[PDB]
Amino acid sequence: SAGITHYIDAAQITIWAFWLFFFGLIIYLRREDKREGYPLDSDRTERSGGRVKVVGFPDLPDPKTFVLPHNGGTVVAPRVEAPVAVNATPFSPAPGSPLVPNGDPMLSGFGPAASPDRPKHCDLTFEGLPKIVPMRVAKEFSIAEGDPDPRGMTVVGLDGEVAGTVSDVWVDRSEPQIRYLEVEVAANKKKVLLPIGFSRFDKKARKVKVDAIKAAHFANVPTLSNPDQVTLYEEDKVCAYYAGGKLYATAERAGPLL
Amino acid sequence: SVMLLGCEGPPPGTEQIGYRGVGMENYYNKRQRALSIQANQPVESLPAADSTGPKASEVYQNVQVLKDLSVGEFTRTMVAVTTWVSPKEGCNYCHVPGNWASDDIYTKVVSRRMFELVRAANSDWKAHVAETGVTCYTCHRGNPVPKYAWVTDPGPKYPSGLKPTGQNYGSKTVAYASLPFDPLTPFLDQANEIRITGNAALAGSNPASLKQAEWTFGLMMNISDSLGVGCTFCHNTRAFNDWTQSTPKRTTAWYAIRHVRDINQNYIWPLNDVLPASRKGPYGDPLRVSCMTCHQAVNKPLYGAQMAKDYPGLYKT
Amino acid sequence: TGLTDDEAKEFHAIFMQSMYAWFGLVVIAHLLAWLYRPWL
Amino acid sequence: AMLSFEKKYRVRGGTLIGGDLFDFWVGPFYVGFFGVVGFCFTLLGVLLIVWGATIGPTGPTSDLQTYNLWRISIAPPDLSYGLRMAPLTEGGLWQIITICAAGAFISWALREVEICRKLGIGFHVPFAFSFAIGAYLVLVFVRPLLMGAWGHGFPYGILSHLDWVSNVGYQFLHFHYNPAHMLAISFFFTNCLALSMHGSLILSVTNPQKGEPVKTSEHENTFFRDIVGYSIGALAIHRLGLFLALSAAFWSAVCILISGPFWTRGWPEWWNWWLELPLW
Amino acid sequence: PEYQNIFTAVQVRAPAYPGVPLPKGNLPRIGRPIFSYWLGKIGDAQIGPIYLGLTGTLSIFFGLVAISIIGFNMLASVHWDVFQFLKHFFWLGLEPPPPQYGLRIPPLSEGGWWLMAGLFLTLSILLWWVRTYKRAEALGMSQHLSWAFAAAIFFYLVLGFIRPVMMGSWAKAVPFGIFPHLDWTAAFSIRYGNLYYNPFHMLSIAFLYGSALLFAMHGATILSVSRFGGDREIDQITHRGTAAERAALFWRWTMGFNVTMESIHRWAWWCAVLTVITAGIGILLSGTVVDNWYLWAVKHGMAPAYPEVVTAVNPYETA
Amino acid sequence: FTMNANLYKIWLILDPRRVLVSIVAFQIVLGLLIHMIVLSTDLNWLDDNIPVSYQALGKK
Amino acid sequence: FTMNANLYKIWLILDPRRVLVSIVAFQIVLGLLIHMIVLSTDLNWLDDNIPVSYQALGKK
Amino acid sequence: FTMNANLYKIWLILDPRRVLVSIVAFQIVLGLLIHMIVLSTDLNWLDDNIPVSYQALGKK
Ligand code: BCL
Ligand code: BCL
Ligand code: BCL
Ligand code: BCL
Ligand SMILES: CC[C@H]1c2cc3[nH]c4c(c3C)C(=O)[C@H](C(=O)OC)c4c3nc(cc4[nH]c(cc(n2)[C@@H]1C)c(C(C)=O)c4C)[C@@H](C)[C@@H]3CCC(=O)OC/C=C(\C)CCC[C@H](C)CCC[C@H](C)CCCC(C)C
Ligand SMILES: CC(C)=CCC/C(C)=C/CC/C(C)=C/CC/C(C)=C/CC/C(C)=C/CC/C(C)=C/CC/C(C)=C/CC/C(C)=C/CC1=C(C)C(=O)c2ccccc2C1=O
Ligand SMILES: COC(C)(C)C/C=C/C(C)=C/C=C/C(C)=C/C=C/C(C)=C/C=C\C=C(C)\C=C\C=C(C)\C=C\C=C(C)\C=C\CC(C)(C)OC
Ligand code: HEM
Ligand code: HEM
Ligand code: HEM
Ligand code: HEM
Ligand SMILES: [Ca+2]
Ligand SMILES: [Ca+2]
Ligand SMILES: [Fe+3]
Repeated sequence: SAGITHYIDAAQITIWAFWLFFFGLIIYLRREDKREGYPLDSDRTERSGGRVKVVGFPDLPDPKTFVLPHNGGTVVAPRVEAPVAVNATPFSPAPGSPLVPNGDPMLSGFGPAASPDRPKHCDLTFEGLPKIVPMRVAKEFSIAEGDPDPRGMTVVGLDGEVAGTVSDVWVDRSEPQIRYLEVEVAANKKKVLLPIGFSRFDKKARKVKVDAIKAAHFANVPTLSNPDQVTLYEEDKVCAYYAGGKLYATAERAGPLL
Repeated sequence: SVMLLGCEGPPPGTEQIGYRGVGMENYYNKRQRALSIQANQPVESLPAADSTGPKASEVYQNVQVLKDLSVGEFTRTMVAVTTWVSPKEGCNYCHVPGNWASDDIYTKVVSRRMFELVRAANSDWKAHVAETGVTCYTCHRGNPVPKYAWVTDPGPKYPSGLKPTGQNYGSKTVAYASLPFDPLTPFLDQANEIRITGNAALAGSNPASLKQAEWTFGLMMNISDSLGVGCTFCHNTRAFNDWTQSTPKRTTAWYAIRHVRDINQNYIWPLNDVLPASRKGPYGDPLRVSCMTCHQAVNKPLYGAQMAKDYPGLYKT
Repeated sequence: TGLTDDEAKEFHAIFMQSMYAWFGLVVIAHLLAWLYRPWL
Repeated sequence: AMLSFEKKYRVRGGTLIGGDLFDFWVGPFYVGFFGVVGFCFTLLGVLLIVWGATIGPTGPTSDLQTYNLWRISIAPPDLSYGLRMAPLTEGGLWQIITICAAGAFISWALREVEICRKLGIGFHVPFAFSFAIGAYLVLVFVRPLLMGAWGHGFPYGILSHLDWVSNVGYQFLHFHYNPAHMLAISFFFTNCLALSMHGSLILSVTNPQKGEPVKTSEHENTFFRDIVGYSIGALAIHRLGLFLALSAAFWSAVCILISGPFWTRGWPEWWNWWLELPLW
Repeated sequence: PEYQNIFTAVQVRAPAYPGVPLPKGNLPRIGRPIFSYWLGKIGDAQIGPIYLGLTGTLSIFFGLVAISIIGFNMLASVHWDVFQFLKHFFWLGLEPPPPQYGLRIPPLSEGGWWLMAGLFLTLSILLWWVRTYKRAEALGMSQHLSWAFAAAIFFYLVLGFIRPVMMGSWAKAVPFGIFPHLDWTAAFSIRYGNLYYNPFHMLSIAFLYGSALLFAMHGATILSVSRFGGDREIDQITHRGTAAERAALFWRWTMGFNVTMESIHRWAWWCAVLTVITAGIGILLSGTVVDNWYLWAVKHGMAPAYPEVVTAVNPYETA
Repeated sequence: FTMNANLYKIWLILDPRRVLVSIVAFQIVLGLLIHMIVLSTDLNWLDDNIPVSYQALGKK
Repeated sequence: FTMNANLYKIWLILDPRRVLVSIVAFQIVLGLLIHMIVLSTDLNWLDDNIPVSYQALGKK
Repeated sequence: FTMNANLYKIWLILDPRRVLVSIVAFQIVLGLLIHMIVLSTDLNWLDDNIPVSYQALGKK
């Protein structure tokens, strides 16, 4: 790696042989690292790097072609995606600064609650049935011999107050497991789905603790179109709503601690 | 299998061997070091003698080495020896009830050699033993047969032909490793080249074998646990063979590696002819000497205990 | 299991004759070696 | 400059300390309290590391002082001072610089914390990163402390900190026999065995043979069920991995810690407890 | 069961999934799937069925010979005394043929069994590689796994095929032993001047480390985003989602840049597969091309310089 | 099988299939295990005395 | 023939697929574990005694 | 092929394709093995003895 060389040998004739392949592979990768996102949006802080450049060190790659399975469309990577929308205003005219959520941040659909418009279709299994469905349809699925049953437990909330009770849980045909919980909100008496990721258990009191949002927030949760299957579009917009709680369910959360 | 969590406690000893932050550091257990010293103590030297009167060869008829000395000194060197070798069986050990000069009991014969043996060490091999020296105690420590003596280890059991594989057994010889575990014979007893570290940048110069180095590693292990230290002591691991860097001790030990040979090749091996069965190994070879024999897990036998100095008969005349 | 008494006894029979097929072919095996190289 | 889907995520809040003040984005990075902190350590240390290359073992005019990235080295002070600050020249730099390492590593984690706090994501990453930092807190704090000398640390030299690994290693003879060390190693290997396996499968299902559709989790399971029988599971691997990774470091931390403070003899020998068992 | 997506709180079970339909010529899966509540509390509970065709059966039988041979000799040295066998297990091991045989076929005693059990373990892997190749195309899958497994195999053979044979001595080969093989790598290094200065050996570590690093990030990230369905990478690779939609922003804001849900897995691959790549090489060079990587480094001004507070003489030149 | 008469009861809780197969294994291993263990130190007809001569005599 | 009386009922709880398969394996490995260990033992036949060393004769 | 009569019934319970592959493979190893275990001991025919040393008339 020295600037000047006075020594030559086979050992070193192969080392550089690697770095070249390396410097090349790292680029190969970078190219791929841009099949989702780029180009960038603004110029808040002029692309930083040993060598600036227009759009990174490596020019964007060629659109790959993804043939979804039967009864499916087609995806291209990368792809020219139409600009999204921001339901928030700039906390400051200075670039980089954050964007304050308008109205109730719990549903402003921004940041934590913000979710992209995923395909308004539904994921399926190998054969063609909706991958993720409620046990009210999964005639084969049963609770593991021994493990306590969730169906019937009362879903508590952040503040502690009860928000509703589980009426059913959504299992996954493709990958045997519990992914959602058909929760029955008390307030709106509606039926919203609850994601495992946020679903906590207290087998002692037959509950499904949730620190995401308050019991009251469970009310206006992104409803589902068909109660016999969850759409990818909504599915992602579902558990995203809970995320908001992770940062909006309480002014204290977003507020500093020190 | 399982993971260690603390068989020894903090804070362990520390000894900075190399430049600041070179890795070369010695870490020793505090308590253990204590007990070692305590239980590993010498024996107060006997009262000085008149050193006058007649000479040994003068009155005593059958004396071949301690002649130079006088009577009181010689009578003294006779006492010391008995307390250091067979303080259990008295003088009758290397003699005959009455025949203070007979050479019927083998214990005497060897004692003669052993005498020259010691002397030599203190007189001609001073680069190793320094101005300190060794006495019959250093090896015998009060026992007719030195506890830490060795022999050509037979190895593992006989599968009826494919038994030669003598590297699969944790022998206390090599600090409980899985090496040949018998480097003492091929090295400490023989003279097999210990060096294998190529001295040239590229290949084609050193034909050393990979197994060979395993062997050296063997010996080194054993040596390491003999003096009871860590390779850092003698070297800087990134320069196992660069002496220009490695440590003064490294050389000091060098000589010993031969001082030991000497002790086996010109003293301990010849006496086998007279030594009995219980003193001979399975391969017919006699109990020889090793770094472990004297050092016995201490870089400096008896922690620099200077015994020989007070004994003039224990030096070449 | 997976069968009744009928199919069961039939198997056992043929299955035996096949086992004595071994013991005999192996015992005769041992013996042939026993004569050649005596162990013990 | 933001990604096609960045703007809708740059929300305000979720800060631990003095967030509103530094609550903003500089390019593709985030600052906040901890943001500025780390930086205050970066240059304050990165430059000192350079000052070391500048100065050298003895002096800037010496023949030792070099700039070869390989030969560059910043060794700690002697074991004499123990828990005392040695002259900036004779070990001082290392000591100070190291204090900047913790200020960079820890803060970097803390920074990640609230960063996740904004995305409402899980605090897995940081908690995971903790171990790495923890392992560091052992090779410079924990161990040295129970050894009574900040000089027990490792030199900050691209190749220099390898010798420190060779000596301390052989300091216990054949360092390959360390229980915790072995165990840990296994993990590092398992982990790599996991990546080579995970990453591979994904690319093998989303980019199948020519004229083939994107496989589903239906295949993934069968695939490893036909080569070895069982399939851990989708997120399962993402769990397993995370485990191995951390476990690899954890057991390692133990590996070096036990070496010295909890054991001075030679590791190869430690295994004797198994031998001296009244069963053989 | 602490839920940070660590342990599946509540499990459910469905009829044993007998894998997906395979092509013509591929034998039907075998083995009645099993269920484990505990195991399943970690990930998947169902077990099997497993495939086993020609290559498979030919493999499971092949390598199973080597293992036996090895474990055999091991229990042989202990004089078939299991007591001392389970005692010295770690130490026990099948040693390679003595240098007094070069590459020639030694007697079962002096190194024979090793070689035999070796070829049976060499092909056992080579064969197993095909076994995997047959499980990929049979499912229309690619060969990313074979490519990797290949790379690993590469370094595997470097320890016997390409290097030892290139040296002309079966002595330079790792032995069949838990502990003794640790000594092999222990000796090898000593024999070749300290692998710390061996270039490739370093590059390979960067991977043994990088590897651990990435998965620590990925494995984690996916979990942290497991809420927004971040585990279902497949449908994420096809049509990007919210999981991967924040999952990157994190890294981006943290380290500046980032990659895609798919992309990363590609890095991981090359960060792991390249591990052994720099492995077989670093060893393929040692013994043959270079003999002392220490002097080799300083030869190119690599080896750092340290003051001389300690130094030893040299009785050789002196005497 | 004298007092074993009452033991009849054991079958309802000690599953037949399992008990038989499993047990059949325990011996398989043990049988070898023992032969191996005795074959180790006690006496080794295979490599101890006669009629073995061809081994030693035949070799040299 | 004695025991063969009621031993037929065995297949009524133990599947034949089981025995047949395991049996082959055991008898296979087991067998190989004999010429093997015994081979390594004194009564070796390949290179122990006779054929008397011809290698030595023919080779040179 | 006499006993072949009663032996025919085996095909009705075990999948023929299995016993074939299991064996076509089982012999594969056994063969590669024997020449090996033998060539490594009794007579290393290839280069241990006869014929005319490739070393003597060779190397020189
Ligand atoms: C003679 C030498 C000995 C030996 C002596 C030692 C010694 C001595 C030690 C080890 C340690 C380790 N050895 Mg060992 N080891 C030997 C042979 C081996 C072999 C082998 C195949 O032969 C292997 C696989 C290992 C494996 C290992 C690891 C398990 C362990 C390192 C653990 C770790 O994860 O730290 C994880 C990481 C860290 C501590 C660093 C923290 C990372 C920080 C927070 C991030 C840095 C960011 C940076 C500033 C930014 C860079 C970006 C730039 C700006 C561009 N050793 C030989 C036998 N080994 C060490 C150990 O046990 O550690 C616990 C140790 O102290
Ligand atoms: C774990 C046990 C030992 C140890 C044992 C080893 C061994 C053994 C080896 C290394 C190797 C490396 N070690 Mg180390 N190392 C230790 C602790 C550290 C620490 C630390 C903060 O504690 C750091 C920053 C490093 C850094 C490094 C890298 C220079 C090098 C590449 C490793 C790698 O690819 O990881 C995977 C990760 C990445 C590729 C990404 C980020 C790492 C980057 C490339 C390294 C930047 C370091 C930089 C020079 C520090 C100054 C930054 C200034 C801003 C300029 N080590 C501890 C003390 N280390 C290898 C080497 O080749 O050394 C020469 C090697 O073989
Ligand atoms: C060491 C001194 C002697 C010696 C002393 C002994 C002694 C003493 C004994 C043996 C015994 C045995 N010895 Mg011996 N043996 C020697 C040298 C040898 C050598 C040799 C190469 O030198 C060999 C190959 C053997 C080989 C053998 C085995 C045949 C036998 C172990 C049977 C078993 O494990 O059943 C394991 C069991 C089972 C699988 C199942 C249980 C059996 C039931 C009752 C039947 C099965 C029922 C089933 C449910 C129905 C379905 C049928 C099928 C399973 C489908 N010996 C030397 C010379 N040997 C043992 C023996 O012969 O027992 C009769 C014994 O006690
Ligand atoms: C030890 C000193 C002697 C010696 C003594 C013996 C003795 C003693 C015996 C052998 C036996 C054997 N020896 Mg010998 N042998 C020596 C030297 C050799 C050498 C050599 C190169 O030097 C070789 C290659 C062999 C080779 C062999 C094997 C042919 C045979 C092992 C059979 C077996 O275990 O099947 C394993 C078993 C099975 C697969 C299953 C059981 C068989 C049943 C009956 C058939 C299966 C039925 C099935 C359900 C129907 C479907 C059919 C097909 C499977 C599709 N021997 C030396 C000279 N050898 C054994 C033997 O042949 O017994 C007959 C034996 O007892
Ligand atoms: C069990 C934990 C595993 C792990 C996980 C892990 N690492 C992580 C993370 C996680 C989860 C991050 O989130 C973070 C990251 O990459 O975030 C984007 C990171 C990271 N892991 C890194 C490195 C790293 N991890 C390692 C290991 C591991 N990382 C484990 C396998 C290793 C090694 C030795 O194997 C290295 C080298 C970094 C790339 C990055 C953290 C970067 C960071 O926070 O840097 C902060 C500080 C600076 C940029 C400035 C430093 C200047 C100081 C003033 C001086 C300090 C001197 C220094 C000590 C000298 C080093 C000299 C050496 C060359 C000898
Ligand atoms: C001698 C000489 C002439 C010198 C010239 C010197 C010159 C010109 C200098 C000027 C240039 C300068 C100053 C450059 C400075 C550049 C700097 C400081 C950069 C700092 C950033 C930094 C420290 C980055 C560290 C990055 C490292 C080491 C990462 C290690 C892990 C790794 C392989 C990451 C690459 C792949 C990525 C991005 C993984 C992260 C990642 C993971 C882990 C997911 O799981 C995941 C899941 C879903 C979507 C995305 C992701 C995702 O991106
Ligand atoms: C008795 O045993 C029973 C029945 C109870 C079963 C139990 C078995 C047990 C317990 C087995 C345990 C085995 C263990 C612990 C094995 C451990 C092995 C280890 C640690 C191995 C480590 C490293 C091994 C390496 C690197 C091996 C490399 C091998 C190579 C490269 C082989 C190459 C072979 C070649 C090239 C062959 C070429 C063919 C010829 C020679 C003909 O070409 C000229
Ligand atoms: C206190 C008890 C002992 C007494 C009184 C004693 C006395 C003597 C005397 C007087 C001599 C010289 C006499 C002669 O040869 O003419 C002598 C010689 C000798 N003694 Fe002792 N002795 C004692 C114990 C021992 C012991 C324990 C050993 C053995 C290790 C020993 C070994 C010898 C030897 C080897 C010689 C001959 C020395 C030579 O060759 O120069 N003695 N002893
Ligand atoms: C000058 C003082 C010494 C005397 C008088 C002496 C005396 C003896 C005697 C009498 C024996 C035979 C013991 C027996 O088996 O009955 C013996 C054996 C032996 N000595 Fe010494 N010895 C002395 C110094 C040493 C030293 C310094 C070493 C160490 C290297 C040593 C190593 C041995 C060994 C290895 C044996 C063989 C073991 C044995 O005989 O049981 N001796 N010594
Ligand atoms: C367990 C750690 C140790 C290891 C791995 C080790 C390794 C080695 C190696 C590989 C050599 C051969 C160098 C060459 O090719 O020239 C060697 C030589 C040597 N070592 Fe060590 N050593 C260790 C500990 C020690 C200790 C503690 C001492 C000091 C008492 C020591 C003293 C020597 C001497 C004197 C030589 C030169 C021998 C000769 O004349 O050939 N070593 N060591
Ligand atoms: C081949 C194995 C041996 C090795 C490697 C070895 C090595 C060493 C070393 C390195 C020292 C210096 C320790 C220090 O500086 O603190 C030393 C000192 C010493 N050794 Fe050995 N030695 C060996 C065998 C022996 C034997 C068999 C004896 C017994 C007669 C012995 C007696 C001594 C004595 C008396 C000292 C102290 C000298 C002093 O204070 O400087 N050594 N040995
Ligand atoms: Ca070995
Ligand atoms: Ca016999
Ligand atoms: Fe993944």
